[PDB]
Amino acid sequence: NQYDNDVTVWSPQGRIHQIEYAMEAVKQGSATVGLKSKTHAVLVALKRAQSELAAHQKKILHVDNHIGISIAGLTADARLLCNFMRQECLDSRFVFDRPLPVSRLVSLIGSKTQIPTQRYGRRPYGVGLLIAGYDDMGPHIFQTCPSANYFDCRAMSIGARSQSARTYLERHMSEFMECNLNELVKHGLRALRETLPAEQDLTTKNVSIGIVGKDLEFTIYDDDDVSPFLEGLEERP
Amino acid sequence: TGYDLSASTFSPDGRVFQVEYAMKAVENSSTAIGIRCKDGVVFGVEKLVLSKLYEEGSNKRLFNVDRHVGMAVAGLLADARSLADIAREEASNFRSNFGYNIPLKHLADRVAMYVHAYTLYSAVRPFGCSFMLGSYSVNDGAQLYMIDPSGVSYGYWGCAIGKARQAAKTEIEKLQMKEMTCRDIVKEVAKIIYIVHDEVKDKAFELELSWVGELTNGRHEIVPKDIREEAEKYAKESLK
Amino acid sequence: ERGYSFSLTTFSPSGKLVQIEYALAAVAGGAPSVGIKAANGVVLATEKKQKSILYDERSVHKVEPITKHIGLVYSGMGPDYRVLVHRARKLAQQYYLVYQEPIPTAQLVQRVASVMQEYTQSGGVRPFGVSLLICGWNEGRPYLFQSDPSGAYFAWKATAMGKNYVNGKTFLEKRYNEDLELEDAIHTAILTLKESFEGQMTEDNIEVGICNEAGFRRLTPTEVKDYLAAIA
Amino acid sequence: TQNPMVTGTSVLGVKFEGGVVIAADMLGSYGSLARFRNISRIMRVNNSTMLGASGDYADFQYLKQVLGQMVIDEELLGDGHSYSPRAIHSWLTRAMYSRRSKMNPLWNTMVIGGYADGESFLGYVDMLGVAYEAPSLATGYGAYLAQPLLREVLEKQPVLSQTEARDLVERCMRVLYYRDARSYNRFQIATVTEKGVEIEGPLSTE
Amino acid sequence: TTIMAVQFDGGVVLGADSRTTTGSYIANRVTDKLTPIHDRIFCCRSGSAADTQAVADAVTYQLGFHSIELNEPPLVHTAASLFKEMCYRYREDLMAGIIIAGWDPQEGGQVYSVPMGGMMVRQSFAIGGSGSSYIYGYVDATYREGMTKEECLQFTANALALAMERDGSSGGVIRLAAIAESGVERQVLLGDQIPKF
Amino acid sequence: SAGFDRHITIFSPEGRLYQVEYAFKAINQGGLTSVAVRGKDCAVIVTQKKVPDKLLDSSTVTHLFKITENIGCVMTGMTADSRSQVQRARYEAANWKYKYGYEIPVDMLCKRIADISQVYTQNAEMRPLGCCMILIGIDEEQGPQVYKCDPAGYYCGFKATAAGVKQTESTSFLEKKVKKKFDWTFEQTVETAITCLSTVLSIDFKPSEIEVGVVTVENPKFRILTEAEIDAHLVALAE
Amino acid sequence: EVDYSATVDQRLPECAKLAKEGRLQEVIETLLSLEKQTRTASDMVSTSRILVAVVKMCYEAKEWDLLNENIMLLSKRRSQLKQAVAKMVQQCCTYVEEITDLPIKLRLIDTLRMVTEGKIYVEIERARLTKTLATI
Repeated sequence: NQYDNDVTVWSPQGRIHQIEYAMEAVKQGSATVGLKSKTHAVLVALKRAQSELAAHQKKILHVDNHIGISIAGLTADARLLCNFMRQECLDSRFVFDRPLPVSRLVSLIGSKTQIPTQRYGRRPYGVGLLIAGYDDMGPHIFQTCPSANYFDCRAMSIGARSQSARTYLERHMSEFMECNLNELVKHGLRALRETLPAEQDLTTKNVSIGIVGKDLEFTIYDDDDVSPFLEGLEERP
Repeated sequence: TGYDLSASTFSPDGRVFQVEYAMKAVENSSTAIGIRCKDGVVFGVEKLVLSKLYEEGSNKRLFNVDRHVGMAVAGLLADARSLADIAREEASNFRSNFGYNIPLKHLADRVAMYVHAYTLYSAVRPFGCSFMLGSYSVNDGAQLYMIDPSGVSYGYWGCAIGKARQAAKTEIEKLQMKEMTCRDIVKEVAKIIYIVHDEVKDKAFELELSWVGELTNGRHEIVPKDIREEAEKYAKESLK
Repeated sequence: ERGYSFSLTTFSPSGKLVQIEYALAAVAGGAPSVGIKAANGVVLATEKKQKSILYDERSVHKVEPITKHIGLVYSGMGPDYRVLVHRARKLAQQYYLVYQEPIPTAQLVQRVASVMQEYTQSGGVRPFGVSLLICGWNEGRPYLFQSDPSGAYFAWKATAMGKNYVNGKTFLEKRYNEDLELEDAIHTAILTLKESFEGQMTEDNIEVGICNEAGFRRLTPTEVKDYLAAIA
Repeated sequence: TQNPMVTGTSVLGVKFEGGVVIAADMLGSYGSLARFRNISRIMRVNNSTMLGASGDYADFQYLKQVLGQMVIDEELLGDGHSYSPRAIHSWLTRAMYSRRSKMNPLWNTMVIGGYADGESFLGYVDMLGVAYEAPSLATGYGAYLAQPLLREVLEKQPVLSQTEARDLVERCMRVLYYRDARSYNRFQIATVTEKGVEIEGPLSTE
Repeated sequence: TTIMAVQFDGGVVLGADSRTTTGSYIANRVTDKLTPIHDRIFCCRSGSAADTQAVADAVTYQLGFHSIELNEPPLVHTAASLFKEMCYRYREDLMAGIIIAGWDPQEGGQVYSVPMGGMMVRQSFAIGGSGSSYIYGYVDATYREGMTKEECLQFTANALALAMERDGSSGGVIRLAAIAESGVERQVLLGDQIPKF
Repeated sequence: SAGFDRHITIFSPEGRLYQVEYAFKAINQGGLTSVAVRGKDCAVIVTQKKVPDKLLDSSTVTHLFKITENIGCVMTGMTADSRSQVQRARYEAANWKYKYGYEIPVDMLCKRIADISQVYTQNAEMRPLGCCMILIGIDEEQGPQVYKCDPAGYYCGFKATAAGVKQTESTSFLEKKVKKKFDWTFEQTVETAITCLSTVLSIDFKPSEIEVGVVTVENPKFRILTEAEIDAHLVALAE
Repeated sequence: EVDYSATVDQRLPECAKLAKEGRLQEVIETLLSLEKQTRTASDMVSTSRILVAVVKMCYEAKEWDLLNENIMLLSKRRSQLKQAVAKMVQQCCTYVEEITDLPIKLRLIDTLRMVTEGKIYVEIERARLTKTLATI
């Protein structure tokens, strides 16, 4: 209706419609799966190429040695949030010489995103972040939706056609905890492959894998590096 | 219509509509009940797990404003978290500038003034979350204050914020909070929360409790898991 | 041209600052006030009626002093008058400090008009809904100026503002002679208030101030009673 | 802080297998006078870290409020993470170095030691910001008098016991009393181990 | 100056000199160093008079505002906190030591010493000012526990009296105040009432 | 005509500010009534104390706020804005004391309050505080004083007054009462205030439904009468 | 609500015997305190019983001035229950015709009219009393 223009206007039913639209902004992007085992937090994302002869868009970004993200939403807000998280991680390293906890960084992201959803002047951060990191309490896989609310999830999946990945992760949640790096990556790849249509297949040119573990720093695998993980995946029925 | 697009425009009959809309928004969320023992304050919020992929503790609605102050926000979680941050900031500033724990009454008044300051400007919108503050101190007893989006905040013996506020109050008025201790009151809180639950409209929920009083040396901490189950056992004993 | 009767920073097709005219109407819709300038001094009178006998007539004074030789009576919105009077006092004292001489009526009136105009140039600030009427005795010549929300100031010899100002102006030009004295000016001002005054004119309902060479002073209920009895 | 008014004596600490122990006097000497003699110069920050410092007690007292709120915020989140002894040390180094850069540094030579995940930490950030890790540290004069002694015990045997640590400081502060003009015969001892951080005192000498 | 406070059971007694010298000249011989900061709290002014006075009013407005807002009588520690923050922030420019004593229904009667430099500590007795370096020995040998109101006054009267004679910046008359649950009594010792030797 | 009532700084065609009147009307949203009666040597105000819930804490609901030991206020209307204005009034009184020494007279105190409200109404930045601020307090050389000063920015001297839903009826009752000159004594003032409230509300006025505050020349300190004193005054009123 | 009726049944004849003794007064104080408690306790039945009993004792003893004072005092009592006052006025108007002396009857009628003035529940009793006064 007429309560659909600003984030500072309350609908009669009790909803800030602009926040709902910012949340919808996530589904316009590629599907991303983030999951964590006991010692590893691997997140697999699908990369979309604007043209056949254009490099596939970066989807898994680097924040710090122990904090990785997947961006499913606006490129502008995704990059801004990535830069802010990079600055927060660098500040924590400089002042504390200790890896900034993933939970605290996620809370800071939520606090920073809340302000745009409460004061006129800028639109809500229309990017859904899947934060994966390793800290003293083990792997963490958070999702920071544009509504300024983040959920600590075992294996979340945002973006277009992400419902299939979420259903597969719900089905196979049990095995995730007691799984190695290879099995965790394979389950994440299966979750992503479920999202794709029948024709498309998980090729080495459109899959990005990020892993943070007990003694392994964040690694972003693109192109051939994904090949060792991709090979051996069961052919889709 | 017409007078309800901004929070700074008084309605013709004299009511700031955006504040009422925020009150409705908080009314659209799950229940959270705070019951004051004879020797403490107990918080209980039904935390609905929107999906099975959550980590059994994600987006918890029980926030520690300070060492002795517990907050039981219910409504828009982002606004609740922002309010928790502001409350922590106010508590820290009060302790730094005065040296002693900010009284629950004064912290509640300052946070309520902050909340009300966001329903007076056109460039900002009222907070969509109602919160209750609880604390215990031998010097000043146990206090339980609830501040809604309107900014009003007076003390309560026991309050419920959320969908089934009226249902919670119906079975909370049937509890003697004047004399009971914070040991059986936790079981009572669990039972009352379990009574106020659709269970056919809401798929599932993860009860989370909290308390602050003499039994906790005056500090507010998550109810121990050993005794939290006992409250869950009592709630299950209650058929509803 | 209903489309341009909203903003004060936009020009109507005919070239009328609509909000200023509306503020002037709001001023003319207020309490009556009449002032007459005599060769010896000036007189300022306003009707001070409270809605009930439960109001302390002495708590709020419509006629207030700005300095030892400047006065103020209004017709319109009193809360705006309070800020106007505060600004007038600040301006007079600033002039005194900078020049160590009591601010002449003309300069204080001009600065008050500038203050008024300061609010009629930006959106989001409502024009002062009160038209002030300033007394004065500087350089041995009585003064009377009226400052309006539009910022314009004149040198009224004698005029009545607020409700029933047409009747007051018509009464003036009839009972006003340019060679009167302070007592006759007071009598004429009281009569002018009377012709636009509803109900009995009690000592607590009409507030007057003489502003002659001796300075501006608010007549106490006793002197007002004596004057009204003399006229009555 | 450009002219200290109330200062502090030396602060001593020697790390042993299973924890670390620190001790300090309780004599707030404005100039040469014993202005106060019941002040505590060693207070705990968390369950697994404790600190004590010399210099302006007022400046240090300001640090007490900062750390308390800075430390208290740690557990309010209730995430499990707590500032490690290095974590507090790193904050301290930037805390004073940032303050010194503006010509208003804290004239408070701190020492922070604690026990975290099976390893002991004993750092010292001077009134200006210098900081290092040593098995045994003494502030102010203790570096002149007690610090040389601690190398001898550590050089021949880098492993010490709680009783060996207890008297070692006593033989350290005792010599402090004899050859110092600002010491006092009432000091606390801070012991940090797996069981936690405990503060007791005072103690005298013959 | 010579401002001293000592807390007894159920209350506290505080006193100060009445000498304020501008260099080598005594500008005021009837000064009051017992500043009432609230109904049942006082602060003793030592050091720069302007700094002592101004900080006195500043603390009053903050505490008075706080007391009204909480509709509960202020805690003495509340007075201690405000002085420490005000002095420490302005220490490089503010030269003044405030000894604040009062009684509260929270913990009783307390005395907090804030010497030049923003040092906050609570002690049973505390002596400040230039004269404090003269009665230090004599006050130490006279301090005890369990003093009653009459006993406390005799301690305070002599303690300040000893320093006044031995010090040249403190002199004039004796000011004292008794603060407890019942109320505050302000007594001034002049002439013969001050003990001599 | 009706299109000018969406901004507070826009003048109506006939010379009116509609938002200020709207806030005045909003004053009544609380559904309460408050009355102040200025006696010969006392000032007494009584306001309704509605607690429509057994779980509320009756001690934390009182609407009588003490701005200062010598000055008093009773907020009627919106609760949050009333409390904000009470805090601002406390700040104003404290600043007046700190800057000029002598306690700020009640008239000045909420004249400053009303000037704040007016500056709010002129510059369109904040919704006007929809809460009437009734002030009492003994002033040296001027006896008891009760001043009501409201959102739009109007403060006047009152022998008796009231703000709330039932304001016209209460003021008419006071006018009927204030006119028969008689000994305005503490007991008489409290009795007249309670009687006016009872007749306007048409209620038996149980002791837990009213809250009273009195300032007197003999004791120039705001005192909130307890339940026992209110009950004794009510029993005296009945007989 | 506490239903002190059982207590009133036993306490009524005991005080009635003392009243018929002639001393009265103390009986007046006792019944007044009992009425205060009953009215504060919402004891309509017992409040009416006590009011009627006390008015009857006053009338029977011939304490005419005392009867008037007590009638006014019980009629103007705080939050006096309407039904009890109605029954008391009914008893008074049933006794009015019994009393024959012109001055005492006139005074009692005056007090009864004053108590019932401006009351809807005793409106018809007021009409009857007005008719009696007009006839006298």
